[PDB]
Amino acid sequence: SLNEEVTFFEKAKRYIGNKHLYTEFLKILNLY
Amino acid sequence: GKFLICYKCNQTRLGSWSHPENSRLIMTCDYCQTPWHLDCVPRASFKNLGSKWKCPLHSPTKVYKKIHNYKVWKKQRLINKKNQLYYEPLQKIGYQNNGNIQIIPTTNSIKYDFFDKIYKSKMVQKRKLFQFQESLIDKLVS
Amino acid sequence: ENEDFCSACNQSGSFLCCDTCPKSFHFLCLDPPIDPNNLPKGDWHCNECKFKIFINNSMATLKKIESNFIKQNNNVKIFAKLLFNIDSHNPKQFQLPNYIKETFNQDFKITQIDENSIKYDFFDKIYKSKMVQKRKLFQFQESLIDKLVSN
Amino acid sequence: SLQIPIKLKSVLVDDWEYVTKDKKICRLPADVTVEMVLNKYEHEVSQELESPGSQSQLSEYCAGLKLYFDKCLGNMLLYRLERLQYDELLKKSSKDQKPLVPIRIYGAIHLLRLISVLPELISSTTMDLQSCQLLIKQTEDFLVWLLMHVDEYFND
Ligand SMILES: [Zn+2]
Ligand SMILES: [Zn+2]
Ligand SMILES: [Zn+2]
Ligand SMILES: [Zn+2]
Repeated sequence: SLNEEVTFFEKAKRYIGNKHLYTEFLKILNLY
Repeated sequence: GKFLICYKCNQTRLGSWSHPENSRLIMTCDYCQTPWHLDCVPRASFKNLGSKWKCPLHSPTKVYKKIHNYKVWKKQRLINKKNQLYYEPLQKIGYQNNGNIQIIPTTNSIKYDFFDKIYKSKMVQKRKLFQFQESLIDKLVS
Repeated sequence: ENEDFCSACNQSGSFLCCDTCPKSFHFLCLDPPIDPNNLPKGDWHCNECKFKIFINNSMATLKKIESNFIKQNNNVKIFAKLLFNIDSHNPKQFQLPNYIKETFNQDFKITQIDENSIKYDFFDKIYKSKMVQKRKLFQFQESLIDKLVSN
Repeated sequence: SLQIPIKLKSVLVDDWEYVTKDKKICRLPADVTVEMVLNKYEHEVSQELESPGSQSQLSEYCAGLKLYFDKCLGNMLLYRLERLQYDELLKKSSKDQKPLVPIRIYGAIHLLRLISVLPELISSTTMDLQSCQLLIKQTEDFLVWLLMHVDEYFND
């Protein structure tokens, strides 16, 4: 439970691939 | 020379010229060049003229939110380097930026700092859960 | 070249005349308690004088090493600006604050944010939203229980 | 923008009377160090604080306050008949080869002195609006947490 919570962000970054799409993803998460 | 892999389906349906109906149309975004199939994002046109096509992965420059009237937010326009100031916050957590931000690169201790910070907080939450349900069952006896 | 009164402790005594600034200090009114009759041999640059010749009185290199200093200590980040002024501070006697004695290019500034701060903010705000809706649901349930009990 | 209550003012002015009109200074190890205060203060507020983000600001403010205490005690947080005490402390620290450290030495009352000088000290240089508000908010809830048990650290 805890491990997935702390590991969610960089595994999402790994799934995103390109760093520009991850930059826009972090922009989305900031705008929220 | 590589194959444009569509983002959603993680495939490139090139076809075979003996079954050209097996080929799925693919376009690239006009901003980040991310290739998308015409079916993964629902589109029938290729966006040849008019405005530049934007893939779904880009953050919006204009959004509407419900007040529960409404409120609108528009991203600031780009400014030339002689009149544009990029500033770095001193406050890391909870800094109310206008939604107009820039991402800087992140430079082992921080990784474990995040791990304990979730532990403690979730623990406190459990405690907050456990402090109020006891008052609920102690209200029913009265 | 000298001052009649100590600019740190605000009484007259044995002084050390600085080269550029006319302010002088006692043998203890310094970050370090300079041992009298044992003062290092030299020009006697003070903290202000060492701050000016460290930066060579130019703004660009001083802002760049200030940003480098803040980059080093992100654990004390909100105080990191306040750690810098200290270097350019000539230690002085603790004078009481006044209230203690009693009884446009800046509008479109782009925020430079990092990934970890976005992660912390997203987690903070989702936890806030989830538990305020959970606690308001609990409060409405308790209020409805009290209403049904009273009726 | 600090509006501290009358009890902190009274204990600060009585410390002023003991340090100016009297030769008496604080004890050597200064008893309970700010170590203790900040440490427990975290151990109570973080178990009262709810978000992981807010606990990050709590630990961040604790570490910054400790390092600022260490790096600013020799700069402003000293009075008469304490410069000699600090000189004795730094000559004693070099004897046992351990480096000097103000946090685990001075008493929690010099920490309150640092909080007292903080409003005038912050506004001297260029500082934000929101960062300033965060700093005075952490200031105010640290002060009211002190106001819960002033008698633990401020009893003669
Ligand atoms: Zn596809
Ligand atoms: Zn795109
Ligand atoms: Zn002096
Ligand atoms: Zn000088």
